[PDB]
Amino acid sequence: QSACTLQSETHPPLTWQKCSSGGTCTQQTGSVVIDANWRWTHATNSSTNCYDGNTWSSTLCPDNETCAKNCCLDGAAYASTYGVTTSGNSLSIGFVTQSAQKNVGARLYLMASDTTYQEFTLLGNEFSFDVDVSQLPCGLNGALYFVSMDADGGVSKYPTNTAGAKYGTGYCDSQCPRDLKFINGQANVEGWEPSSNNANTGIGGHGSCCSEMDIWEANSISEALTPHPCTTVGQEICEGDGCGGTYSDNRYGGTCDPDGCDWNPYRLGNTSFYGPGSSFTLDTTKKLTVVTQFETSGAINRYYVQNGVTFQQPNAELGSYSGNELNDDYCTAEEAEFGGSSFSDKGGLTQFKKATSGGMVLVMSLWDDYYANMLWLDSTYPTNETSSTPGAVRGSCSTSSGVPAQVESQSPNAKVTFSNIKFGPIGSTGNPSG
Ligand SMILES: OC[C@H]1O[C@@H](O[C@H]2[C@H](O)[C@@H](O)[C@H](O)O[C@@H]2CO)[C@H](O)[C@@H](O)[C@@H]1O
Ligand SMILES: *[C@@H]1O[C@H](CO)[C@@H](O)[C@H](O)[C@H]1NC(C)=O
Ligand SMILES: *[C@@H]1O[C@H](CO)[C@@H](O)[C@H](O)[C@H]1NC(C)=O
Ligand SMILES: [Sm+3]
Ligand SMILES: [Sm+3]
Ligand SMILES: [Sm+3]
Ligand SMILES: [Sm+3]
Ligand SMILES: [Sm+3]
Repeated sequence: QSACTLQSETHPPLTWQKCSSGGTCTQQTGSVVIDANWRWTHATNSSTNCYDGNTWSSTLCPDNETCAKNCCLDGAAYASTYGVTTSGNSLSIGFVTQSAQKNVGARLYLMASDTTYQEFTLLGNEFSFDVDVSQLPCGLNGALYFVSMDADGGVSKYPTNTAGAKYGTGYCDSQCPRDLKFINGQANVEGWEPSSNNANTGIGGHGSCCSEMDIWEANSISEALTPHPCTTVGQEICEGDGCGGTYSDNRYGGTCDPDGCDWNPYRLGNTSFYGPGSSFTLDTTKKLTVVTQFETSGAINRYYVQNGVTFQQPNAELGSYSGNELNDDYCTAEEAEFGGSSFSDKGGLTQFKKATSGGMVLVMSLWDDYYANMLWLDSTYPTNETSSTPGAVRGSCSTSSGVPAQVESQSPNAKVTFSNIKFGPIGSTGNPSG
């Protein structure tokens, strides 16, 4: 696609900190951009939509190449249309925002400049942030994660995409998502089928795969930390049922691991660590700090801070594994106790190091789950298992929570607020800011 300026594109600002082993932290100026899919797509020369509800214009947009020549992405009104505001080092994202239409959720990327995403090399370093999940009920997911996207959004490889990172192009993740309207400089109309349960989406014939590190998927009830390796580390288009991922016949038939090796403390047996109120170690009615370290072995360490007290990730006994680090040993024990081989099939933590040792782009989003209602995160899943099944129970939510029309209409003011991002060498992010 190309870019149109009927609505100007101005990225909300957001400050973060770059920390140093020398004891100091230095303020960086970034901005956030919304993903291209949320944007208005219309004709280059006019105002006729190329896309509406969940179908494409037969006239403007009869194939993938032509439709890219005829269509463009416009600017976005972050606050009034998409419920996205920033203030200082803080970013809020609202759930349902009513304007001319009803917008649900947002996915945003941190930017280095007007035209380029900020690339973070995770391996050897740590990422810290603060989050308020108090306004996230059952069924929602305020996510902060990284993906192996190209810094320029695809522009230098696919010259039919002149819009680029400024308009949020280039997304990929380990689900090899096929709901994207534009992939690799072309549209995704060759093959489209509308969603039945969703007025606004559908599934195209192409998907966009890459490595994904889910630092934080959470609401007020449950949280999880999950790396997802792929056989090909960075962004890469896939075709149809062979994409794999959530909406293909065989979830496991693609290049990426859609399950991951997740660590959810409640799932592992600690039902009093994370939750609403002061009967939980971490009280999700209040702001908390989350620190994540990418050890050079490929292991991942986690600790939290709330109201000045530091808590390490809780210990887990899981098969033969005992500890509190997401390593090799834990991943292997998880497969053996909870089932699965997707994670080690696609290379395990070793293959995941190739992602973390190159650049990854920071993503922050809020979403609801048209496929499984977020039950995999905060409830019993699958829905007909009971706690005598290992790892079935992931949170205390009811088995009928999370249906998207339900929560869209009963908690439209849900919001997530992320703030105070700090990034630098291991052990540096507890340094004072400045
Ligand atoms: O694809 C939806 C969701 O699935 C998550 O993997 C689940 C998986 O759905 C289920 O088969 C298994 O029993 O539990 C895992 C781990 O929670 C995946 O982790 C999510 O990222 C994905 O969004
Ligand atoms: C859960 O976590 C806390 C904090 O680590 C710990 O003191 C407590 O014993 C844990 N409970 C269980 C049942 O593992
Ligand atoms: C839940 O239903 C699934 C259906 O696939 C079945 O395999 C599983 O054994 C059931 N578990 C219980 C405890 O009924
Ligand atoms: Sm391919
Ligand atoms: Sm360690
Ligand atoms: Sm080992
Ligand atoms: Sm066992
Ligand atoms: Sm195997």
